[PDB]
Amino acid sequence: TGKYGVRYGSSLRRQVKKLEIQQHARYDCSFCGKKTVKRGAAGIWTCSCCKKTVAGGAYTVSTAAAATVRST
Amino acid sequence: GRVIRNQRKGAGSIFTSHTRLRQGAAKLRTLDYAERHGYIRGIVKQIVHDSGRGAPLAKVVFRDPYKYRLREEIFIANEGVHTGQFIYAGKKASLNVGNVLPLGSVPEGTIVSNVEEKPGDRGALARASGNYVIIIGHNPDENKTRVRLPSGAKKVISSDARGVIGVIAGGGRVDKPLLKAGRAFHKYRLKRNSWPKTRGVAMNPVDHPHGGGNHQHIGKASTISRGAVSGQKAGLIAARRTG
RNA sequence: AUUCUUGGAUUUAUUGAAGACUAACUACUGCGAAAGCAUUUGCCAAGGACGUUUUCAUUAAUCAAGAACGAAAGUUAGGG
RNA sequence: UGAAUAGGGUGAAGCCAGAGGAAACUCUGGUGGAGGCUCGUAGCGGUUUGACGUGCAAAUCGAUCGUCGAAUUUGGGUAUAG
RNA sequence: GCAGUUGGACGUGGGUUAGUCGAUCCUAAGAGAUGGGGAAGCUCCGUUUCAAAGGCCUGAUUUUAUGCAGGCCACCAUCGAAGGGAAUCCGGUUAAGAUUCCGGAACCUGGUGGUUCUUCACGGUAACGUAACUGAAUGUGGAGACGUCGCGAGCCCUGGGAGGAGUUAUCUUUUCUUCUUAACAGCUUAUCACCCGAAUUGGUUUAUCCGGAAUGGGGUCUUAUGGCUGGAAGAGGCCAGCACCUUUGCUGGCUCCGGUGCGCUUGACGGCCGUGAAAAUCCACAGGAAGGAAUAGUUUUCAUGCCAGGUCGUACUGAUAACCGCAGCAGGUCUCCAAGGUGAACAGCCUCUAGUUGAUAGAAUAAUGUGAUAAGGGAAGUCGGCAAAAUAGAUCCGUAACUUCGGGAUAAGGAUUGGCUCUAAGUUAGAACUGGUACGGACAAGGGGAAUCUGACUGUCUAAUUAAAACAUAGCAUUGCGAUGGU
RNA sequence: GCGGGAGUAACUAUGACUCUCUUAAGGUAGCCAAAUGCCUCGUCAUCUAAUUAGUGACGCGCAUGAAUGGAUUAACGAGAUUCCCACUGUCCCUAUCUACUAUCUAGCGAAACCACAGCCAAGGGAACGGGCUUGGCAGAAUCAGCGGGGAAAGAAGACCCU
RNA sequence: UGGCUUGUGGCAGUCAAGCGUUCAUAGCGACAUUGCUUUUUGAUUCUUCGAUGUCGGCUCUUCCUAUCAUACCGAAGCAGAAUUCGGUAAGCGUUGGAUUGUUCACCCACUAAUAGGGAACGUGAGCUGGGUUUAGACCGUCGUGAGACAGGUUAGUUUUAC
Repeated sequence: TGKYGVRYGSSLRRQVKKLEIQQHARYDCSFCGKKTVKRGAAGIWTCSCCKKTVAGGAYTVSTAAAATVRST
Repeated sequence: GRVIRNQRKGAGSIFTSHTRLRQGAAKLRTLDYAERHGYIRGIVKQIVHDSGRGAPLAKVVFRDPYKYRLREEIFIANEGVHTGQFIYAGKKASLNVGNVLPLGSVPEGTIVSNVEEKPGDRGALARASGNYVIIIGHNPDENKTRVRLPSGAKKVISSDARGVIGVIAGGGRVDKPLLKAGRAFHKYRLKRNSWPKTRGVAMNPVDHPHGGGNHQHIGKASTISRGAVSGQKAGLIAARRTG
C-alpha cells in the first residue's frame, strides 16, 4: 500500500493495507510475552525474546493443519 | 525462417545461473526408519532462504554434526519453525503438523507438503510456499496407493512416499499480489528461462510462425497437435475444449 | 424421442468417500421487541413469567435528529 | 560480485491526549511510520536551432531539453560464436 | 603548421635497496588437473571409501640430534573474491626517492629466564610443598552470516597574551599581521544482561518497560566518543646577536587559553516485508577460593639474549609527448583528496594553499556572415507564436466543475517588502519614518481563462534518414500438463 | 457464421404487417456519416468584414453491432484542434551603434583536381551551337565582387525494364 | 522531355434562313462550315537511363499586345446624363481580405478601378520545403496464403568554396 503506490486501482491498492494491519503489530508469544511477535520471517512468526517455536501450518499461529491433527 | 525462441531452451546463455550458491533447496535427508524412541531426530536451528524456491526454509540438527560446517540438512518450513521444538519421524510415527513421516501412517484426507511420489526422490511435491497435495487413496484402495494431485488427474504409487503433514509456510504470491515487473524479474534469474514475452502475431512469420499479414493476425494455426516439430508446435498445444 | 446400455447399464449386496438436510416426534405448541428460530451433547452468554417478601423513593412515559441491528435477491476477494 | 545519490518538502497505518457527543459522529494537539511520497546534485537520457561535410572524431561542434530509493545507474571477473 | 639559443627528435650513460606496500587460504560467480569407462568423438563420471591428515603400539639401524618400516584408529572428503584471510610512524639526504637507503623509535616470524583447575600420589597441614610420568576441544550448542525504512544527544567561529611596524598622501602605536605545537600507555564513559525476576517509578512521554530506590540466592559485571595522566630531563618557532677572511661560517630566543558539524556513538530501540546467505584459521571447549572485601596464575602471560627475513615489481607517466584516436589530431580515459565570506547543499559569488594563456604576425577595420538599441502599430507577417513579449521572491488575504475519496489549489482576484530607528540590553515578530527609476535593486526568480482525445499509471525502442497508436505492465481466464510433466 | 422478390394503412406521404421464393438457418442491448461513405459546398442552427472549424444537428448507413468484446469511467504527459485576455522584430519599416574578419601583409604550405576553345541575332543540323553558314560585335597589363547560363564539387540515375 | 498533327477542341470570318414591336444581322442566330490557330484536351515510342529533383508564394533579372485603365476619334432602335457598340494606339498605372493545400471552386469590404499571352512559369551551388517518387503502425476492399489495392489514414535526409 505504501509499497504499491499508484499501481493498481480502487479494489486492490486501498484494500491491501487492511490485510497488512492484521499481519503487523507486536503480540504475546505462546510461552512468553515481551513485545516481539509479528511476521518475523515469511509465514514464520518469530520470537526475539525467549526464542520459541509455534506450530500451525501457513499463516499466523494456527491454520487448517493444526486444526485437524493437533485437535483430534 | 530463423531459429524460434522455444527451441532455445535446451542450451543457452539465458540458460545458465548460480548453482552452488544455492545452499540446499528443499529435499529431505536421512531421518530414521525406526522411531524406537528415535535416533536421527532433533530440533530446528536457523531459518534461511535458498534461491530457486522463493520462500524461507530452515536448518535442522539430528544426532549428527549440523549447525554450520556440514552442508546438507535443510528442513521444510512450516509455520513457524524455529529453535526449541522437536521433529519426529519413523514409519509408525506420531501424526503432527511439522513431522515428516509416511503416507501409509496417515489416514484418508490429510494434507501433506514436501512429499515424494515416484519410487524415492527425497522430496518432490510442494516444497516452496502455499502449496500442498492431498492423499486420498487408502482404505477401499487396498494395495497400490494414490495421491490425488491437486488438479484432478492421476498418479499410481506403490508404497512410495514420506512427507511433512500440513500446509507449508508462506502464502503471499496468490494471497498477496506483486506491484511491478522488475520486482517480478527476480523470479527469472533464480530460474533460467527467457522473460518477458512479445506477441506471436506481432513477431514476424520468420521468427515465430504465429505472425503473418499486413493486417496482423495468426498465419498458420493457434491449435497445433502434440506430435509435431519445434517451430511447427506452438500456441495452444492440443486445444481439447475451446472455452 | 433426445438420452443411457453387451466396452455389462438399471439393480442387489458389500466396501470406501463427499456435501446438504434433520422424516417421525409435530401440535388448535413454545420462544424472540420484529426479521427469525427444528437430531443429540457440551461450553460461554441473554431475556420473560411466578413466589413470600426484602428494598432506592418519580428515578418515569414518549421522542424529530442520531446510533446500532437487517429475510431473500445482487456486488467484491478467497474457498468449496 | 564490488563501488555511488549531499541537500530540501509532505506523511496514511499504528498509538495516546483534550474539548464534544445518550452512545457514535464530530473535533483540537502530541507521539510516530509505509512511499515510482518526492526533490536536487553525483551516476545517467536526448526535444528544438545555428554553424560544419576537400574539417578536429570515417555522423562532428555550439546554444537548447529529461531521470535519480525506483522496473535505479555503473566497474570487474567469467561463459555463450553463425 | 614559423623563428629557435630548444626537445622524449638526436646520442650516451646513470638512477630506482621491503618481512615492512602488492605477490595467500577458504566460501560465491565461475573453473581446473588426472585415470578408466558409459558412448561416435566431445565429454560426463570417479575424487565423497582408500586417498589426504592425525593419535597410539612394536622392531632393526645410527646420532649432538635424528630419520625409517610394520601394526592399530569408522563418525571429515570440488574450486575461485573486490566482500571473509600478517605489519608502521617520523626526519635527514639525493642529478632521483624511501613505513625501503640512512638517523631515531616500534611490531610480526626461531634459539635464553618465572606457574593456575578437573583428576591423582607422597610429605606436611587452618597451612602448603614437591620426586617418578602427564599427547590433550572432527560438539550439545552458539558465532563469524547480508531486503526496505524513522525520531535522538553530544563534536565552532573567535578571543587572550607576547614580539614588530604606523605607510611615498592628509593622518594614525588597545590598528593590522605573524606567533599561539606534538605518536603511546595508563586513567576510565554510552549501550547490554541473573535486574531474567519484578514491589516501585528516573526517562517530553502513551510504557507491562528499564533506573534513582527496594527485593532475592550470596550477589552485581562486560564493552566504550571524550577527559585525566605519562613520554618530553628534552625539541621546534614570531624575532635577533656575533665571527668576519667580508667571499663565507654560526650562535642566541617569546606567549600558550574560553563559548561548537553530516566523524564515532545506535543491526539495539521504533516499525513494515520481498524474509536475510557460506566457510578454513579462530572464538565456541561448562570456575574454584575469601559473604562480596581481597589476591594470584593459566596448552596463557611476563622477563631476556643472539642471528636471519624469502622472491621479484619498485625509475615513472597515470586526462598522459609514456595510456589511447595509424597521427606532435578541437578525442577516448578507471579514479583518490575537500579553506574563508556571500547564496539551502556541492548552483551562483570569489580569494587561498597553489598553477598557468598552446609550433606565425601588424595596421586599417568595406560589401557580406557572425551582437545590442529605438519612434509608432499590436498580429496585421511567414509552411511555421518557430522566434519574441507578459510575469516572478518572502508573508498575509481570497479562490472553480466533479471523483476510482489517493486527488484538484501556486486557479481566478489582490496587497506589501530591503535599509535605519524602536519594541526586549540577545530566536523572531510587531510598531514607526523617509526617499529614488525601482528594496530580490549585480547575481537570482511561475503567464492566465474556456471547450475537447487515446494508451489505466511508471516502462521498452530501430548503433550512419521512422521516439509511435508498435511491444511490455501489476492483474485475469481457457488449454497442454502428475513432473520419470508439457516443452 | 448472422438473405432476396412482391404486395399493403383517410391525405400529401409512409409500411406497420402479410405473402412468396431461396438457403444450413437469417441478429440483441447500445451507437453512427468514421484511421472506413461512391453519393455531398448533403441538410439545419449559431458564429465570422467572408467562416464548412468553433458547434448544432439532419437521416439520404456505397458497407455499425457484445470475449484476440460492447460499456461504466477518476488520476497522469518533450503527443492532437478552436474560442478568449494581456501581448509580441515575425512583419509593417527600416535605421543606428558594437564585437570578429573580409581589404592587406609575413612566414611555412593543402584539397579531389590534366578536352583544341570560350559573343549574339537569324539559318541549316547527331534534333536547344561561343564552336558550323551569313551578318552585327569582340584588344592587352590587373584587383575587389556575385549567384543566371554552360549545368560545378560526384556516384556507371531515384523513375524504368531485363 | 523535345519534335509532329490539332485528334479532343477554342476563337473569328461567315452561308442567314429565322425572331425581336414592324423588321436577315439594335439584339437574338436554326443549321454548321472554311481559313487561321495551338488554350480545352491529348493521339504518337519520332528523340532520351555514367540523372530528365515537384507545387503555391516571398525576393530580384524581359519582350509582345488575342487591350482592364490613362491620350485621340466616330455611330445607335441613347433626352442631357445614365446606357449600348466600333476604329487609331504599348510610354505609364493595374488594391485589401476570408472560405478553400491552392490560382480553380466561392463570398465580402472598398477604391479612380483591379487586363490578356508567351518567355526552361527569373526560379532549390538566392528561398520556404506546407504542395511533392522508398522504409514504424491501422482501417476499408480483394485473394487459399506470405500479402495486395487506379481507396483513405500516422512518423519518416535541401550537401559545398562557381
